Amino acid sequence: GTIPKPTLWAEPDSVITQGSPVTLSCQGSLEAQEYRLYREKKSASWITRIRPELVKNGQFHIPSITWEHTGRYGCQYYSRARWSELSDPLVLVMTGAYPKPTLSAQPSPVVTSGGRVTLQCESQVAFGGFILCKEHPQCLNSQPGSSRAIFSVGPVSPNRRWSHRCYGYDLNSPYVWSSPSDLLELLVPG
Ligand SMILES: [Cl-]
Repeated sequence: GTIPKPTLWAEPDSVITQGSPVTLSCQGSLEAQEYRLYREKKSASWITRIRPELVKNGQFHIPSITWEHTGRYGCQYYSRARWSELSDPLVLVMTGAYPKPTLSAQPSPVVTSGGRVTLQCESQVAFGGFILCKEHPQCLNSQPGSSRAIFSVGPVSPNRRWSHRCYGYDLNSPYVWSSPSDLLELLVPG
């Protein structure tokens, strides 16, 4: 016999500026007796149980997010004399840990019809990698380390907003990102 899989949710979001609060809540059944929350920094590595003293009836409130908190979380609860399966994973990212890079389009944010545009994400300090996000933002990463990364984007549709930001990060902390670049809006004429 099984008990329902729990849900793990983050409030206010899964992506949090350094030093800002976030609450991770494991939702078990209403009869849940005990909870275990876990964090993984990378795949097929250690699994850390969040210390029980940090968690109150399944709620891990983080008043001020730090490097240590980032990573992939999962949880389980105990009911009817068994531990549940693990929740679906939740990824917690901290932004704002480095100065923001600059994101620019070449030759310009106006894309040729049917074509693509060259984007440059540039930083004053070298990063292990860069991230391009299109605004639930969808993000891709590229190697530069070095101080800039080049991204191709397109084709761009005439009827849709096409808004991008970029971040830098280091390879040994892939869930800790810079402050985001300013927004870049691409468009095609018409
Ligand atoms: Cl912790």
